[PDB]
Amino acid sequence: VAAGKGEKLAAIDVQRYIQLKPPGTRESLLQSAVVWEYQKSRNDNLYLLEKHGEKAFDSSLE
Amino acid sequence: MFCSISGETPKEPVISRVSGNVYEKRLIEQVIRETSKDPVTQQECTLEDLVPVKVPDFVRPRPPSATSLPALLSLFQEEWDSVALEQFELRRNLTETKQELSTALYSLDAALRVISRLTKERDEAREALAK
Amino acid sequence: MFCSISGETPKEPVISRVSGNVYEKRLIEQVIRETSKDPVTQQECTLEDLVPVKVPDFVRPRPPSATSLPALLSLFQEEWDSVALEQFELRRNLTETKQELSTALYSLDAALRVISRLTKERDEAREALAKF
Amino acid sequence: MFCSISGETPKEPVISRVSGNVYEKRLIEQVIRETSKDPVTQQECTLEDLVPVKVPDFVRPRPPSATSLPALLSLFQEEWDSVALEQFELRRNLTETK
Amino acid sequence: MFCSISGETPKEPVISRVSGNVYEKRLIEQVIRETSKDPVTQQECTLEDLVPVKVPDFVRPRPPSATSLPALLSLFQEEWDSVALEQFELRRNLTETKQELSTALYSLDAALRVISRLTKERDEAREALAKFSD
Repeated sequence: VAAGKGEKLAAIDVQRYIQLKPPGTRESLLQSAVVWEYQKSRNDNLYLLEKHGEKAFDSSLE
Repeated sequence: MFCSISGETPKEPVISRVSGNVYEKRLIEQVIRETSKDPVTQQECTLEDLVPVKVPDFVRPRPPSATSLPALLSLFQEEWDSVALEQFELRRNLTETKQELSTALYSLDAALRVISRLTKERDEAREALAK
Repeated sequence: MFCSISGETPKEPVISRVSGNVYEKRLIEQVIRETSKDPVTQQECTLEDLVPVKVPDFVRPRPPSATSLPALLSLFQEEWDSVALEQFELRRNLTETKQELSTALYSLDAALRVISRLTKERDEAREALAKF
Repeated sequence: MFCSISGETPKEPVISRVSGNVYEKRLIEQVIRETSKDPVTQQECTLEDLVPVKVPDFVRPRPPSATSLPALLSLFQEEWDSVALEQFELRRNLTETK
Repeated sequence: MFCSISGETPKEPVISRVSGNVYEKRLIEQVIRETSKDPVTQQECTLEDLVPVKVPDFVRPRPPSATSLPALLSLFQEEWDSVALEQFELRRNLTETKQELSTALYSLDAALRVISRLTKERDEAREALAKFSD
């Protein structure tokens, strides 16, 4: 990977999970299902973050 | 070694004095942190109810060939797809079991109605036979 | 950050080798001078067993957040065990629902056979009524 | 993967609470029947001390497939650990050469 | 707050006896696996040399957007690239510092030769002055 990215050559990975492909083949179903699961996990994580607030941030600054 | 929790081979099997069953120490400790009660017997459980045990470890598959190795995302996508399919099938099981429950309710209701029919018709037939 | 001997924070924290504890220099040297024992674990201790802080060092630190690869990999496995725990609970619910589904299944099949037999009896009774 | 009494692969993993060692259910039962004491520390042992019958139920065991997440997770961690070790060694060499 | 090896924040820091420095378990374990010694002191070390001490642990506050999702894979690639680029910078720094050290050492040796030669010329010049005085 070093001989590769010695000329920057930023490695690429799929970020096309926000395009929200319209009704099509099974790929549309897969994207919708994975986006739903990502959304549920995001809900859980952010509500968990706001359960305690920024006390952890205050401790980090201290 | 057949772990009753997922089916995967447990690398740290444990035993229980009240009812020995295969779990992992970290998961049962975390559950007791959530709810300090025995899930099966509905009785209070403490942190000292488990005895230490030794384990012999296992092997790993260690994928070779080191080519930009982005397959992690595809495996992740497969994992969420599997859990989404299982959630859909949870929904299907709930719907089907409720439909069966309702169908059973009306089946037994119809049995009552048709047995009222039977008793009345048999009484009529036997009385007219007596006549 | 708390010293068990006095209850106050140590200005210059020191870690005892014999037993892991955070003391302050003055009191720990007092208890070392008075006797060669640990005030907490009542075990032999000396001046060398006390470990001052060697924090400075020479290497470059990181932010204490989820932006480093050990930390980021910890969050990776946290996401993985979160979806794993979700799968655990939902598979318990699946097997419980399968058990009650099977119970309802044989109950409904028996009920359907009962309905058929009963309706046969009632057709017989209707014929008996119509015989007159 | 072997017993401490006979040496065969134990199909039924059993362990005494009083003493931590690998044994076999039949041999430990024979020892208890012959002498009602632990052979190691001379402690009492009862039937409920032993591991009961294994309970595989509602498991649907997927075979332990090779291609899986833990291998990649561990590989990434070992990689980062080695590369960070390299950073340490060469930062020490850098400060020395400076 | 920072493990002395990589700078990482040790959630389970340890301190040694021959040289007490904050270290992380996994990295010293892999060093022992590679060489059963401590390169810091060039001395034999065992697994027991570390003592598990008590720390309040470093709280890890999450960024505005870190909630699983492809944010996590983008961060995977970004930190890959970042630590690798750090490695490149540090390797090229090795090469530049060693070549500069060699050049400096050659200049220093030449300086030693010329200071010796010039000192000898001083001795003959001083003696020439003193012997003119007669």
